[PDB]
Amino acid sequence: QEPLAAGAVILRRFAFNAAEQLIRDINDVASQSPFRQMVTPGGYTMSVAMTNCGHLGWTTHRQGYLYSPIDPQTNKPWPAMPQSFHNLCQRAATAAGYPDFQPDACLINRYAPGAKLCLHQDKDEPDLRAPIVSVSLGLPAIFQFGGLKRNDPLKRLLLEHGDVVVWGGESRLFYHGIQPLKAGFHPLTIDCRYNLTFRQAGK
DNA sequence: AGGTAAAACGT
DNA sequence: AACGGTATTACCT
Ligand SMILES: O=C(O)CCC(=O)C(=O)O
Ligand SMILES: [Mn+2]
Repeated sequence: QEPLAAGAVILRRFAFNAAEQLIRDINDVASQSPFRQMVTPGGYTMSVAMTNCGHLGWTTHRQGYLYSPIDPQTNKPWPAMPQSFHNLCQRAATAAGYPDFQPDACLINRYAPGAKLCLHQDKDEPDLRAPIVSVSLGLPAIFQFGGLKRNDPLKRLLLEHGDVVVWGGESRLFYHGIQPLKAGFHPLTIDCRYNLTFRQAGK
């Protein structure tokens, strides 16, 4: 438990032991709602490929960003959140000082070499102020963690296989991002990084 | 009036 | 290549 910011911590290798089962369950989720690179409202295709599980999934569409109970590609609900995901999230949130966290949304991110996620905020969903639990699997990536304003100084932190990052409270709306993924090998993911992002998006 | 796109090129 | 412009507007509700 290292102190990243007010209300924020990195739990290094927290999910290392859980990783093989997490990846099996990523493959199961994606067999039903495949990874897809989403198109921004402005018309650009994201380099990260995404899917979701749980009741609500993050998605783009023409009018903005949305949490949706239906996968717009399959027109079916997102797959149920795997118990391995829910258990890991709960254990990490508790260790980070958020024992009451009840996620209903898990965004699954797949990074090929070169893929990035530019600095952004996970904005508040209506009447909600729950933390974010973020699990890294596979190849290492440089995570940017800033402040409430885009130009606030960035911390740059390598996130390796099994690292969990949790933010909330005062740091809930902090800008953050992932720098372009370096090519490499990992025994469990082969050639990519995955990330699991747990949120409470629904009342 | 308040929130949201940019979770996306130039120096 | 780290930093910051752009949304300094145009829409929605
Ligand atoms: O891949 C990561 O570590 C961060 C992902 C993220 O910020 C997101 O999906 O909102
Ligand atoms: Mn995010």
